[PDB]
Amino acid sequence: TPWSGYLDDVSAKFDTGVDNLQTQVTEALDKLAAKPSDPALLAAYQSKLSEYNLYRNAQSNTVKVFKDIDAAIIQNFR
Amino acid sequence: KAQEENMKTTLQTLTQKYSNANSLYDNLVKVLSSTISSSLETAKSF
Repeated sequence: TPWSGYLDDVSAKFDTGVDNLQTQVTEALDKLAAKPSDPALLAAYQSKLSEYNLYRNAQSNTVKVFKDIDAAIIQNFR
Repeated sequence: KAQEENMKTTLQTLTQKYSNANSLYDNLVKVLSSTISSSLETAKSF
């Protein structure tokens, strides 16, 4: 069975929070690859790319802060 | 000669229609704004 710690649980919570964000960005970028000036995907391109950027930053910062708390707890044993 | 000046003024009208056709075509060719002004939309892709 795939193991998952609490930090892993939080990461998986973010992955399941967004339905197909990676996939959505994938088709957005692929669609823009052949129609660069067209509307309704260019704006979609920027919105999805920013969404993905903020998603990744939020995931990284959350796992980092939880790691900081956990390390403080572990070190504080002694 | 009156008939011939009528013909000449007809020709003058047709020639002067330069100012009626080319003059407005010179800023009708400005539909290229649909290319240039729709190329500053790169802010949509930053």
